[PDB]
Amino acid sequence: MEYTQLGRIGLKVSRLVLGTMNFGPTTDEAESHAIMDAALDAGINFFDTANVYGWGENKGRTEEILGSWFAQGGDRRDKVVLATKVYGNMGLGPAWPNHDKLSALNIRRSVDASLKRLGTDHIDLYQFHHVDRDTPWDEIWQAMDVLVRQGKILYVGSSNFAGWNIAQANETAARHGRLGLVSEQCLYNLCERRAEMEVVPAAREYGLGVIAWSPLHGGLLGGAIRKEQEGGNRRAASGRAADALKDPQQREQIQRYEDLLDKHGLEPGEVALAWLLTRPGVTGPIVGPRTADQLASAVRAAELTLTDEVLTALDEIFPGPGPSPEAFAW
Amino acid sequence: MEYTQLGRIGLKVSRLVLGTMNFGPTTDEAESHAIMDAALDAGINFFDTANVYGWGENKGRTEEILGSWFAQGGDRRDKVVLATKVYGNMGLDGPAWPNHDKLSALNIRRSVDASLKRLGTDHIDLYQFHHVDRDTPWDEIWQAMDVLVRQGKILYVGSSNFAGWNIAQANETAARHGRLGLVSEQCLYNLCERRAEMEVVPAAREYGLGVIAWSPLHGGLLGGAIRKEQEGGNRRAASGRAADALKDPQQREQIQRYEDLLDKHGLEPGEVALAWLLTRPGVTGPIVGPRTADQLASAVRAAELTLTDEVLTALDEIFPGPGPSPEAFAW
Amino acid sequence: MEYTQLGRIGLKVSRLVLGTMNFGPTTDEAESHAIMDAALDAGINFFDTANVYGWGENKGRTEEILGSWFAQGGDRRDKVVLATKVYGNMGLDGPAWPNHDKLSALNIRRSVDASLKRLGTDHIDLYQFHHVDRDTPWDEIWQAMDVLVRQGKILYVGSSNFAGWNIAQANETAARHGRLGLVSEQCLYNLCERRAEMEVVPAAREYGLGVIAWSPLHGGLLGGAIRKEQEGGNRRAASGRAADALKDPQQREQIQRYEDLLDKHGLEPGEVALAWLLTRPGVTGPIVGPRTADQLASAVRAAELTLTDEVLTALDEIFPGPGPSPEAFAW
Amino acid sequence: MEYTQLGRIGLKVSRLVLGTMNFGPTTDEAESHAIMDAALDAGINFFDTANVYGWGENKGRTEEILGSWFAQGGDRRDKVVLATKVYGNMGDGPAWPNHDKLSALNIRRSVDASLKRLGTDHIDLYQFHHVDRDTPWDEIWQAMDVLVRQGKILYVGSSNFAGWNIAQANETAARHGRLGLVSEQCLYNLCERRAEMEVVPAAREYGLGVIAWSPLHGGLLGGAIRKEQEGGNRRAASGRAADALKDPQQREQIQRYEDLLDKHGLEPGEVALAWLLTRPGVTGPIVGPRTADQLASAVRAAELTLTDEVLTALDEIFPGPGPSPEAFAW
Ligand SMILES: NC(=O)C1=CN([C@@H]2O[C@H](COP(=O)(O)OP(=O)(O)OC[C@H]3O[C@@H](n4cnc5c(N)ncnc54)[C@H](OP(=O)(O)O)[C@@H]3O)[C@@H](O)[C@H]2O)C=CC1
Ligand SMILES: NC(=O)C1=CN([C@@H]2O[C@H](COP(=O)(O)OP(=O)(O)OC[C@H]3O[C@@H](n4cnc5c(N)ncnc54)[C@H](OP(=O)(O)O)[C@@H]3O)[C@@H](O)[C@H]2O)C=CC1
Ligand SMILES: NC(=O)C1=CN([C@@H]2O[C@H](COP(=O)(O)OP(=O)(O)OC[C@H]3O[C@@H](n4cnc5c(N)ncnc54)[C@H](OP(=O)(O)O)[C@@H]3O)[C@@H](O)[C@H]2O)C=CC1
Ligand SMILES: NC(=O)C1=CN([C@@H]2O[C@H](COP(=O)(O)OP(=O)(O)OC[C@H]3O[C@@H](n4cnc5c(N)ncnc54)[C@H](OP(=O)(O)O)[C@@H]3O)[C@@H](O)[C@H]2O)C=CC1
Ligand SMILES: NC(=O)C1=CN([C@@H]2O[C@H](COP(=O)(O)OP(=O)(O)OC[C@H]3O[C@@H](n4cnc5c(N)ncnc54)[C@H](OP(=O)(O)O)[C@@H]3O)[C@@H](O)[C@H]2O)C=CC1
Ligand SMILES: NC(=O)C1=CN([C@@H]2O[C@H](COP(=O)(O)OP(=O)(O)OC[C@H]3O[C@@H](n4cnc5c(N)ncnc54)[C@H](OP(=O)(O)O)[C@@H]3O)[C@@H](O)[C@H]2O)C=CC1
Ligand SMILES: NC(=O)C1=CN([C@@H]2O[C@H](COP(=O)(O)OP(=O)(O)OC[C@H]3O[C@@H](n4cnc5c(N)ncnc54)[C@H](OP(=O)(O)O)[C@@H]3O)[C@@H](O)[C@H]2O)C=CC1
Ligand SMILES: NC(=O)C1=CN([C@@H]2O[C@H](COP(=O)(O)OP(=O)(O)OC[C@H]3O[C@@H](n4cnc5c(N)ncnc54)[C@H](OP(=O)(O)O)[C@@H]3O)[C@@H](O)[C@H]2O)C=CC1
Repeated sequence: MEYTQLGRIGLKVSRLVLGTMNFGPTTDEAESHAIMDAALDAGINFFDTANVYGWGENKGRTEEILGSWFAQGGDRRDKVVLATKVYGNMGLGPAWPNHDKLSALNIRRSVDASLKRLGTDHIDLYQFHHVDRDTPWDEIWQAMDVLVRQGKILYVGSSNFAGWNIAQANETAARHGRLGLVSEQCLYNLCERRAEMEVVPAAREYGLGVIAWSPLHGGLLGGAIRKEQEGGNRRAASGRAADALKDPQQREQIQRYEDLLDKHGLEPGEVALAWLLTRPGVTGPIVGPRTADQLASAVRAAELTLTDEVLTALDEIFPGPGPSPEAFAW
Repeated sequence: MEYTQLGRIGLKVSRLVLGTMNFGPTTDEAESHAIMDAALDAGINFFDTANVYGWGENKGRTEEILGSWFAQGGDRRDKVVLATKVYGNMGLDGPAWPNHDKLSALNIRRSVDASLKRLGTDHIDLYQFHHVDRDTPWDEIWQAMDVLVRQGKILYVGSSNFAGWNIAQANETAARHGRLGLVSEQCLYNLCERRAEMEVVPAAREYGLGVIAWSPLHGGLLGGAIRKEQEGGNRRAASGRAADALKDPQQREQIQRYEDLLDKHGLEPGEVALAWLLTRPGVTGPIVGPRTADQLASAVRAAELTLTDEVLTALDEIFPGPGPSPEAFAW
Repeated sequence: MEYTQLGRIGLKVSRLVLGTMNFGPTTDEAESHAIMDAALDAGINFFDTANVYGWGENKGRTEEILGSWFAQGGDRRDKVVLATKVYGNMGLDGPAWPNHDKLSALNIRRSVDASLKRLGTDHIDLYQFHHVDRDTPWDEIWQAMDVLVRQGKILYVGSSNFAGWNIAQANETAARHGRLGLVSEQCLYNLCERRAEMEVVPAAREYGLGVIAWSPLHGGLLGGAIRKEQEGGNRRAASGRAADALKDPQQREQIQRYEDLLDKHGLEPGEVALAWLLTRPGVTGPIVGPRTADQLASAVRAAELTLTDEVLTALDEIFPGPGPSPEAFAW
Repeated sequence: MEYTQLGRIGLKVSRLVLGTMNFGPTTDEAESHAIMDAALDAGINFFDTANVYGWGENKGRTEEILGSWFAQGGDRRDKVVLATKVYGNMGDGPAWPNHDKLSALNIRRSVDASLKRLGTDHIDLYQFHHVDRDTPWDEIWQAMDVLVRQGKILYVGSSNFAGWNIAQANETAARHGRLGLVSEQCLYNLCERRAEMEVVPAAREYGLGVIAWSPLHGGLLGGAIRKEQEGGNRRAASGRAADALKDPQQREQIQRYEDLLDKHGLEPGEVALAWLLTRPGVTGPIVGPRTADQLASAVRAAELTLTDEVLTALDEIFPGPGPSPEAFAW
């Protein structure tokens, strides 16, 4: 397993991050535990979760499933960089005021609930699930600093920010000696490359890690066409993946992709993961296995070496915009 | 004429900015001078130029045309908010001698002196970075700009062709030491190119910069370029961005739908494109690029136009925009 | 016993610092406790340890031995300035699990709780970075240290095996936000190894840090290791730094001339090495490394020694220093 | 000609810096002018001089030689990044108090005398010739900021600093908005590598350029043994080169070096220049041609590509210490 610094900070992380969103809705508790043990054995030390994971009436069950994995002992908590999230609504449409978003009030109650469900006295990387345009950064950093100085959190990260939100957050932190965002968790894969325009350039300038969520675009990139005939699609049958397959242009993009990999004898989920590991500034993908065999597939992807010929072919099927301002001006 | 504050600062500007890029290579000195006179009489107090305008062997020619305009007296200099730019290469077109382009303190020093001499004035009101320079750090840039501010050679600093995050970083760096940051960003924004909506304009609004849109007609493409296609002359639409766009069928189809839609409503295409930008949140105004006195008078009419809800939603249907990031590509 | 301030801060320490690295692997618990009783009896109030001391499968034993010493009551904890360290890997062999070594806020959090538990105390007086960690930035480091300061778990932060510029960067970073910076640097400094004079000690003096010299006998090399090679008696001087040095003919001759020189002046070689450090400008004191009670008594006599200008000049001839940079390699 | 950024700042410089110390005492004015013409023709845009160059009674002659070179028009001043120094006594022996070192008083008088000899209104890179332990950085930066605001200088650089002087200087400048040191000029070559302990690592941390002076160790690395018997006005017959040849251990090193290059068919002056160009953090060497052909030789050196065998062999003869604390502790 390959390791790297999370951006500028002293934390060392595997280049595969174990995403846990499937643990609960799609993967049951015992198989989730087995995937986590296997991730440790493979050397993955960085787990991503969220308070909202679990779905519906079971929002929080993913954190509880990690809670019960830690509670088995065997140094599991001490070996894992534990990341979770605040912002989302923990109830079932419109949230009660200040029971979502990034007000200091919601941060206080959400961290306590997450810490209770995880059965740990601290979160290593506490992440904003989304930018909240209504909460100023001096409020946010007050809230996080209270938790840092109490020992309840160590690091702060962002998710689904714009590039200028990262700049504003970390400049505001720096004014008063505070450690800023250490990482941005953004959507980035072969199908969706617009994080290249500003999010990733800004993350690189401010020395944040970049960890890519839905690195297979919700399963689209892991052989979802091939699997339509055999009914192997689960997550790839809803959400981003199903919407993309319904669109003729996007579907044919995936078709050329699966065909090209057939010619080269490569697995499509592994190529997509390995492709992110080549992108400048990307710490690594947050893999989303539903089975232990999908985790092992991800582990093999971390060792894949893509040829320049495949890389340029993938670029031709899935072009990116590159950085702003050049992406749309000159 | 409608006026507004330039973002957060005390400067008041007309919602039309006179672009001068045509003055020299496309419009001769005499028509250039009459456009500016008509612009002043219309109430336009905000002029944008650059050291490189004039093109080719005549880079600098535009600044000189503005200089001989000012030298006529008549309160012209005192009345005009004068903006020029630094970054471009001023030598032989081709690879620049090191530090004769970009935003080193060295090039800023030599460029502003040469602009002042050609403009024949002792100060520039709005000195703009023509493009982001990823290799010059902001404490170097702001040192160079502040030297000029304290000498009285410039008043305000602005940006052009920045990423939203460059705006944040520039103004956070300026604010740490009590300097006035960027006051405006000059970005490509029109009906055909809306991606400044993702992060440039949101960042500019958060930091209280003016937003002034260059090539607001996409270089002539939205000026009735199809209807006038087989016409001739020195039309800006007959080459560059507008021509290349008309040879792509998808882009060409958009313009066709647009000109047809405006026939149905009795509206001029050039005028609608300007009026449409004036409705966009955070936009100070377009930088209009008249070739002729009559195109300027037409720009002035566009600032009095009131587009209906019906035309706006139809314009959206032809030219959809992405919205802000991250919602534009994530959720 | 002579006392001095630790660099610029209000803390007063004896100029002999008790090192404990031998306590466990080389000196058993009973003799380690006797050595500590006798150090307190001689007025030594400043003890240096580390989480890794104990070796191999017994990393942590040295801290546990101090813990059981403090547990014997008698004002011991209250009387001693207790220093320990974080950075080292606590596991047996091979590369550490990620973030179970080095200076991330994550390892700092877990290392100080394990140290506090082994030491059986609610605070460490001087919490030291065992080594520079080039991968952790200072705003992360000072965040984790400031958490412990405000909780009352540490009082003071120090460095060890830093470069001079790390010292400067650390304390400049702390001072920008009203944090007390590093209060001391623990660096290798003795007759045999003098290159800390190039830049580490100068930076430490500029920033007002104490300087406490580890392996002040160069791992026993300077305590009569050649004589004891035939009489028997080398333990620590049989391995590591000292064994390597004697494997080199030029370094072995330095030691020979050293022991010859002191035979003639009637002086003990370990005592001269300690006393020489006490003369070096900026040096708070040596961290003595006694293996036995009698080696501690020897160290205490060395703190009363006075080395003549003749001896000092002879030692400088045998063991030349580089002096400060840039003069050491340039002019 | 290869160009690079001078450390972190926006200034672009040729990786060969033209040193001028020979111009006056060693190379006459006509050939000095000729060397400068050749340097500019080869694309070198970065010249180093000092107020004291000229030596003895003729301190200032080098700046005067550059002054008359600029006066021959040709876009010369506009094209050259012009660098000189302050610290040295301009009156030889014990200096009148405040007529050497870095007091605000000596800085004021030295820069005016330098600007007059150079016949220019501004110095692009004004460098401290040496650390001055008796002047504090708030006084130095006050003096330099007066010059920046009057437009008499653009950039400040250091020379013969310790690494910790660099950190203290730039931390002090950054505290109050000032651009700190942009470059450090240090003794660094195959024979003298102790800048690797702390000077160069500190420069790299603070984003300083690194330009090495006497990159052939005063001619010692330019073929000095092959040429030891020949007469003439050779730098290698005097100064530090001659002292090293009288030490047996340093002569043997040069012998092995010259012999090694005989077998590979390489020129010793060019190899040493090319070697510095491989060192991480190093902007470039400050070449010290005595003749126009020695300049052409330096230009070829910047195009040489040393092989790993040669690099390993050079490391065997000329071992470096590496960074502190590892170089002496662990
Ligand atoms: N910050 C945010 O806003 C978001 C965060 N995340 C985080 O990132 C993690 C990954 O997100 P996710 O969408 O699940 O990731 P993916 O894009 O990789 O989709 C996961 C699905 O892809 C399929 N798949 C997984 N691994 C492989 C493999 N080797 N080979 C082939 N197919 C494979 C499975 O599909 P199938 O079920 O059909 O078998 C899996 O359920 C999440 O667990 C979460 O922690 C994700 C969403 C939003
Ligand atoms: N209230 C909640 O907690 C959640 C609500 N949803 C709903 O699902 C819809 C789209 O997601 P889905 O169809 O299930 O699968 P998708 O393939 O479209 O999206 C996959 C992941 O993207 C993230 N996401 C996408 N859209 C939203 C949104 N409005 N709000 C919050 N997170 C979003 C979620 O991950 P992530 O949880 O990391 O944000 C989701 O698991 C949304 O309209 C949303 O209302 C989806 C997930 C959580
Ligand atoms: N910061 C930067 O990088 C850039 C800055 N700019 C600045 O922005 C200014 C505008 O740029 P430019 O490309 O010229 O802007 P436009 O795209 O609006 O104008 C180009 C052409 O549009 C047509 N036109 C202009 N006004 C009208 C009008 N009322 N009605 C109908 N057609 C009209 C003319 O085309 P035709 O000749 O075919 O009739 C004109 O020559 C420039 O002068 C410059 O100051 C411009 C480019 C880059
Ligand atoms: N053969 C030619 O190209 C000739 C051009 N001109 C004048 O040049 C202008 C049109 O420029 P053109 O490039 O031909 O067509 P484009 O439509 O491609 O360029 C429009 C403007 O965008 C900006 N720009 C676009 N690309 C670049 C780039 N690599 N680098 C720097 N700036 C860029 C320039 O404005 P900005 O300078 O503000 O950056 C340019 O004037 C017109 O004003 C025309 O009068 C005159 C005679 C001949
Ligand atoms: N920060 C860091 O990296 C380091 C920290 N340290 C700290 O510094 C302390 C000293 O280190 P250490 O290497 O032990 O110091 P020394 O250089 O003094 O070596 C100790 C050995 O020297 C001999 N000796 C000790 N005292 C005398 C004396 N009066 N007279 C004659 N010989 C004597 C004994 O040798 P013998 O066994 O042969 O009898 C002893 O085991 C350590 O305990 C530790 O606290 C030390 C190493 C690294
Ligand atoms: N702590 C150790 O002794 C470790 C040693 N090693 C390996 O053993 C060699 C030195 O062992 P030893 O004979 O005891 O050293 P020496 O006898 O030569 O030096 C004595 C002390 O120096 C310190 N030290 C020296 N090298 C290292 C190193 N890589 N890492 C951490 N501390 C070091 C240790 O003190 P202190 O613990 O205070 O730093 C050691 O007690 C090294 O080459 C290394 O490869 C590897 C990891 C840890
Ligand atoms: N900041 C400081 O303290 C210092 C600054 N400097 C600056 O650095 C510059 C270089 O210093 P300097 O000592 O002259 O550098 P060198 O050590 O490279 O040059 C001295 C001699 O090297 C020989 N030589 C030069 N070029 C070549 C070449 N291609 N091929 C073979 N031999 C060659 C010549 O020796 P020979 O005559 O025998 O043929 C030359 O006179 C100086 O001009 C000055 O700008 C220099 C010293 C101190
Ligand atoms: N002493 C002599 O016999 C004569 C010397 N010269 C010139 O002086 C240079 C010969 O070097 P030399 O000084 O004799 O001995 P070195 O060769 O050891 O010195 C070479 C350079 O290092 C720098 N330097 C070295 N030591 C000192 C020091 N105490 N103080 C200040 N700077 C120092 C000087 O450059 P920097 O000034 O940049 O610091 C010097 O030019 C040549 O450039 C020569 O042209 C000319 C006529 C007679």
